Amino acid sequence: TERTLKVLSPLHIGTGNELTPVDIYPRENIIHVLDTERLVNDLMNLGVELNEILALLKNPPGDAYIWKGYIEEFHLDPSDYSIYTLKIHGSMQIKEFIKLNGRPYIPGSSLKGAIRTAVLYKALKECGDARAVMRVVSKVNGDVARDIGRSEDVLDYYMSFLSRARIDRKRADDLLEAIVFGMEPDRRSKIRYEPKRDPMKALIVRDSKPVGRKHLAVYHVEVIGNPQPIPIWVEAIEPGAATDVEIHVDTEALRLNADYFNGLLWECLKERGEPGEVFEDFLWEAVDEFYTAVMKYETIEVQKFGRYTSQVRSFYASLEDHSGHVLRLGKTRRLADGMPMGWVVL
Amino acid sequence: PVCGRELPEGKLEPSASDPETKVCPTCNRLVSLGGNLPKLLGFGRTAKNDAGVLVEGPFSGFVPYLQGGRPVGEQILVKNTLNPGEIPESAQFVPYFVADYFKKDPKGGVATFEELSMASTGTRRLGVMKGDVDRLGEFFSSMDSPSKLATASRFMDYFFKGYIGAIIEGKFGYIIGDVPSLRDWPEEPDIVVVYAGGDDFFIVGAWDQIFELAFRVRRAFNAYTGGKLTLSVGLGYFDERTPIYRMADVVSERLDTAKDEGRNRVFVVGRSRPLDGKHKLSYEWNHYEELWRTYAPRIYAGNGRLKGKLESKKGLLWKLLEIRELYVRDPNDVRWAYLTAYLLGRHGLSDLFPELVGIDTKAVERKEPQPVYWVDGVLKIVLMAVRR
Amino acid sequence: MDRRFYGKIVIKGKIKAVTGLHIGSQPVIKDPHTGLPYIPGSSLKGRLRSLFEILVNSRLGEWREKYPSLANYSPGSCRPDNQENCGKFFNRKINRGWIHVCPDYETALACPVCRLFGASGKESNFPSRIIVRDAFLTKEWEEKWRAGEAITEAKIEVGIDRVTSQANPRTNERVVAGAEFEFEIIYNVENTTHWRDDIKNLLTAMALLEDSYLGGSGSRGYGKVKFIFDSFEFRPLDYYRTGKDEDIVSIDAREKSVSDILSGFDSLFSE
Amino acid sequence: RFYGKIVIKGKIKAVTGLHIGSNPVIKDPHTGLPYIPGSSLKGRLRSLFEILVNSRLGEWREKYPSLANYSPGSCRPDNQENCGKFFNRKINRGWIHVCPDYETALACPVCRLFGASGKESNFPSRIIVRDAFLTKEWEEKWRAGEAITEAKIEVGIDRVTSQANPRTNERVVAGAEFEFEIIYNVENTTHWRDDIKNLLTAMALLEDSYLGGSGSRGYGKVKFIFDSFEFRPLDYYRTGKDEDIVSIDAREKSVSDILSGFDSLFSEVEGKLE
Amino acid sequence: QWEAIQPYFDNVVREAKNFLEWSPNKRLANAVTVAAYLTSQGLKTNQVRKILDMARTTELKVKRGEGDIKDDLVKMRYLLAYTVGKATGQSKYSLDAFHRILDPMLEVLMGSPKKENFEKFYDFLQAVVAYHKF
Amino acid sequence: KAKYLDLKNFELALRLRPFTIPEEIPYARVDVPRVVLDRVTQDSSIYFWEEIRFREKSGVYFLYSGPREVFDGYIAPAMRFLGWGAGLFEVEFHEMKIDAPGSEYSVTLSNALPTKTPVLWRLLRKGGWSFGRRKPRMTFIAEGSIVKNDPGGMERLELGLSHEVYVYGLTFPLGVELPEG
RNA sequence: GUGGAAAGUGGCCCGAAACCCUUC
Ligand SMILES: Nc1ncnc2c1ncn2[C@@H]1O[C@H](COP(=O)(O)OP(=O)(O)OP(=O)(O)O)[C@@H](O)[C@H]1O
Repeated sequence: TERTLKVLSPLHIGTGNELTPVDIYPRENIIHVLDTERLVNDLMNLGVELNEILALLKNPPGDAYIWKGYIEEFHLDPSDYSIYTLKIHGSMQIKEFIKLNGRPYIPGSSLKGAIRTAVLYKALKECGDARAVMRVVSKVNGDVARDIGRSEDVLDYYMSFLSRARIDRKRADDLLEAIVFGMEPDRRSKIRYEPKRDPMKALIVRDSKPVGRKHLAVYHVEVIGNPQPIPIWVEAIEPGAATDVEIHVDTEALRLNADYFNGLLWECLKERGEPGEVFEDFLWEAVDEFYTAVMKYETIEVQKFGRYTSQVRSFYASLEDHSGHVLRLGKTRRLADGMPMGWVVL
Repeated sequence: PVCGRELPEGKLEPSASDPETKVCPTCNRLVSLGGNLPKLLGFGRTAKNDAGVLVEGPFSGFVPYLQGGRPVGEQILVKNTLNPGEIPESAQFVPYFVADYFKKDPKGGVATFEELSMASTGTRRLGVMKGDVDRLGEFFSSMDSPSKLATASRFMDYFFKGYIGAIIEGKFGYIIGDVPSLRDWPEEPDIVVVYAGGDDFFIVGAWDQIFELAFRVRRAFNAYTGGKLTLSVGLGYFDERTPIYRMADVVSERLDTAKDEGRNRVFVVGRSRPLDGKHKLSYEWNHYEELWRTYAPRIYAGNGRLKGKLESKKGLLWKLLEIRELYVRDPNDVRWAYLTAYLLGRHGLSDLFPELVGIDTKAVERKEPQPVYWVDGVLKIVLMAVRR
Repeated sequence: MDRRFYGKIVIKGKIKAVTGLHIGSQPVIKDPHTGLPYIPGSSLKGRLRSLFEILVNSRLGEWREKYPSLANYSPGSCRPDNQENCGKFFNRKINRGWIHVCPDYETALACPVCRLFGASGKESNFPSRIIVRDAFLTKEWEEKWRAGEAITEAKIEVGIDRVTSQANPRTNERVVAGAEFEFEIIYNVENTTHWRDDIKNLLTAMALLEDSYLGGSGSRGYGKVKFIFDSFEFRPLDYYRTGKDEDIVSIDAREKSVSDILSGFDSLFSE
Repeated sequence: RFYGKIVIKGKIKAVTGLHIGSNPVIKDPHTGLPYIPGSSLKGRLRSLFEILVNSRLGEWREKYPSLANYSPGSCRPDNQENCGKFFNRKINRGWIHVCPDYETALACPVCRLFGASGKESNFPSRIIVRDAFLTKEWEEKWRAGEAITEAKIEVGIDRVTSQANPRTNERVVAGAEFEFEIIYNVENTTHWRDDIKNLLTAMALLEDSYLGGSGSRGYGKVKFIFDSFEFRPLDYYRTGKDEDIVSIDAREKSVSDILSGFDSLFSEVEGKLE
Repeated sequence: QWEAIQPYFDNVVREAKNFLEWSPNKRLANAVTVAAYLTSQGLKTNQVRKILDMARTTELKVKRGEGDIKDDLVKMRYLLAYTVGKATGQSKYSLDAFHRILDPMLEVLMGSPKKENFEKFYDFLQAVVAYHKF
Repeated sequence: KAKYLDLKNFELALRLRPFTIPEEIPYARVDVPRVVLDRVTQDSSIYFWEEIRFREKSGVYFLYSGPREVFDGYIAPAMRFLGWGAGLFEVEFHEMKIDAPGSEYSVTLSNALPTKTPVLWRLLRKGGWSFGRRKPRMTFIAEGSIVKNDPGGMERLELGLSHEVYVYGLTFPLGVELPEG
């Protein structure tokens, strides 16, 4: 199942192994990201180190101008040591895009997470009532189910359980995910997320093809919710770098082992007949519902952006005029030159 | 093939089994003796050419006095009792004591090795125990009367012929107490006494109860002599199809090695050791019971299941033997106490081995081995207990 | 009852995996001295076998006379009825899971999975007839690892659920996309009529493994193995007994879409 | 008579390690090292060769004339010894090939190169497979650590729960030469050429099948790099200062050594011949 | 929490910078305390994990890869100061404790030393690591 | 555990002096659980057949009290002829010296078939098939007892083959002065 | 003229299931 991923907004996917001002040399609004290993290896020989100079990087950061223009005293190359170049939109650190031999690519785990959130959204939406939840929670240690039965829907049950006492992270995070995607009777919370119950193992999301580096750049970020110094820059993919992707559905996993798979997604997708046929349409339409409801949040969140800018309006005018499936890879104020972050269509 | 009597002519006769393997007449009579051995009440010492003469002797044959018969040969060897009862007033009632205890099968007969090791809480292995009382020959060069020798021999022999069936059956619990408990001590154990008499005792059975029986026997004997005597015990674990002559030549070598290297020591499991004379293969009982009081209730729960901290991380204790092998290959290096903390930090179990993480100067002062040498004899017996 | 081999067709592998590969151990799996990535045979054999028996589970309804001993089974699962044999095409409790094992010889001699991946159990235990070598990293990537340009780069995921994302991360250390793993695979050939419907029966499984993944978290990438074959050659008993430097060699042009060189299987072939 | 004791000396590289078992662990005698037991080498070296002649019995049939009354099969259907299928010898569960008489096993090409017993047969195996014992590179490699074994974990993955289970294996480290040796008695000089050609055939069945335990998924893939074909005719024992054959050593590939240089190696031993 | 004996143990390691021809308990008896100070401050593992990969790769280059670590030892020496420069606020206040040991060690230990000489440093490199968790 | 002794604790283990036992014995009487295999299928059949196993630098030796002409004519060519795997064998000749006092009654150093003369001796029973038909039991004195009332217990002719097998047992002295008996 | 002569510790088993390096 070969699909094509077009990039609509600025998109940033980044590890945390950031670029450092020892790698940057801002010149003519174009950053040449250096390779300091080869630079240090070709700066001792026919150069100097004084036993310390190339290892003297406990000096304060920034200041790339001297850092080349005197160490390259018309002695080194300008950017033969650069691995690649970017395009400045907007002299400090840079969040690096997740690479692969020096090439950006969309990791399929991020795509699977942004699909599975939509799957959770439609699973709680079109099946989240007490005459569909309690019938399954009673089958797996239904002492939780009699607490569910006081409410007509499990949304209020999880709003209760979140607002209950003794709330840690490890037990309270995965409980709604367990109720939707399958559980097991264990003594911890009277259910436990045994993750092998999940039908998402019938969903395969490959990693993308390598995106071309000539549409890879560095973008400014404003977060207008606090007067804290935010000179934050992210590596990103230009809107227009149409990549490819491979993602499909294993009907030959659900079709065989249709008894042990349980949960509210499995119950909500047994309703539409054979689960081999409707699983793909369920995930695609869950995408189409969730990435429209995010706009429905966002079309009133315009004053909550802080900057009522016409770019946001001209983007929302185009957000619901697409022939594929729009998605999102990552005070709510994360903006790239005012444009939103991470919106791609498939 | 059965006996090593090993020089008959064609006199040997195939019977009492698949009748294609020719078999000596001694072991023809002996399996028939074993078929009467649960229901046997005694023997009757008569002349060698009477009716019902099962086995012979140097002077006299024997008639197996079963539960209803009335044999006479002027002497009746009655087993494990002092009341003669239903034997006539012509013969000489001679009592004799035998540690007799053995697990009856669903029929009532003697369980075999394959019938016994199926009740092993853990791996399917057969436990074999062979002991000795320590420095007893010097103990009988110190009694200066026939009366003192008679009392000091009869009280010793009554332990290894009559007390053993009491300790196996579960009695004497008021002084035995906390031995290494691999499981619950059942009503009928899986323990078959092969030969207990004089000083020594040789007992086969399921290893999870052989192990508990060794410490029960030792601590009850420590109570029984008042601490002035000790007993050495070798232990062994074999496959159920292992020949018995190897099964005894292993534990005899192990009892001799625990005999040589401190004279009052158990040999729990054959461990790897360096060759310098400082690492002893055996274990003092006050060492091993201390260690099982130390490291077993922290890491091992009851009845074949690991502790709730080590639950679902049950390949952790296997890594400690791989750590300990570095100390085995060289005693002078110091990698072992480091890699132990490198293992225990990765799983959060910071406290389960405080002795293994830091090299103790107390042992290297007086040239004693490091505290990671001794813990694996506490590890493997748990590792055989929860293996599947 | 006979093994009676004459054969050993071999394929010389070359699984250049693209988009990652994460096979796990106690992190990638090089236990020996030259620290490296490698694919350890059994992770390729088991991923071949489970995928092939998933194919046979759905396609037993039409073979069903060809491979006649397959007809003793149902396409269900022995999960509810926890008996070690039930009459369904899943049995053999390993420790808690279930795999297909014919517990006889003559029922395993005809079974279209078990005649190619081996039986077990009481008295039977068929030899697997396939030999799956441990795929070591090729000499090209060894020379390109000695010169820097590191292989087995790490990768961090997170568990960012649908809560306040305090997502606990977990590094994975997969192999770099593009890694020639110098694979080799041997199939024992016995009694020729039992043969042509075997490697043709085998490659389809690998073709499914060309569509599916191997090695770890394949639901989020980590597959795409691309078995670009090298040899397809065959080593008869006519020179294991007398080695005259001769062999019957096929062609390894790109791949097979669906068995294009089915005709060239029998090019110089009588055994 | 006796005009014998050919020494094939060599080194066997386990390209993916070995699992000659005894957690399953390798055979470790007295120093902690592993080793190929010569029993396992001879045993696999006869299973491969016996199944070769099981396939090839109906067509040789004039060479090795005692291998004609067999008509291939195993005697496990008709549960009796001496059944003419190929092989009886019911030990406890298995069925191996042993000719039940000496006069027959002077001609059976498998049986006259690994021997025969049972009742009133007593054929000696004509071969001595010395256990291979970790040549002095990897002994000194072992002295500084280097972890000569390797704990390797497999699983039984299910398909309806997709659960798994640890089945550790602890195999020998991939790549280790072992100082492999073969000693062979050269009684019956007319048999000898085909005999050592048959032993080299059985060794050439290795490097393409599994030694050592849980094969067919890795764990085998051995390689004989045998250096020195020798000879010890009848003067190496009464004397031994000189006068014995030493053959070419360096890069003798066994799939090429089998005949492409063998008759250039045979004819020097034809020079003694007595 | 932190007490001056622990930076003085670091100062024993840094002013007694020679550990190469010393006893194998001089390494371990200090390596606890070093790591104790290194765990008295924060020093989470994942920024130190870039260092250790350069050790293990050069350790495999020791195990019959080359003669020594001549040019690749510089990037072991460089990346420490690189992490120091990258570290900000709650880290550069703390990560210099890990930094002040490996630079004065590897200064003279870039004397192109033997593989048996460098192994005594690599064992100390490993020796610091576990007592982060202990 | 009186099994074997050093030479320095053997020139004075006799002659009535306080010897000392050694402990560095090169034995590994191990329990090697060998072969289990059927040519076509499984085989379970764990048959043990244990063997002895040595140390790193150890090895058997034996003695020779004879003229070196007879040694180099029969036995010394044969001791390199001897070199299933357990026939591993490399031969290295040597000389040795033993103090060995006055020869009233002294050790045999072999297994022994005596001429009816019993003095303080472990008994042995040695089988041996020896080309097929099982040799009889042939009661022996064990390694190292004291029969020196003029020994010379001849080798025993047997039956079963074409040419007779005849079993060793003739001994050679040493020096002991035993206390009484 | 060897307590011998014939005797692979073997057969089956994916280190797998799930996890957006992202939020404030
Ligand atoms: N119940 C008993 N009554 C009388 N004598 C006994 C008894 N049990 C053992 N003996 C004597 O002990 C002697 C051998 O015992 P043993 O060798 O175990 O003594 P020991 O002093 O423990 O020696 P070691 O410590 O070397 O075993 C025998 O001569 C036997 O007479």
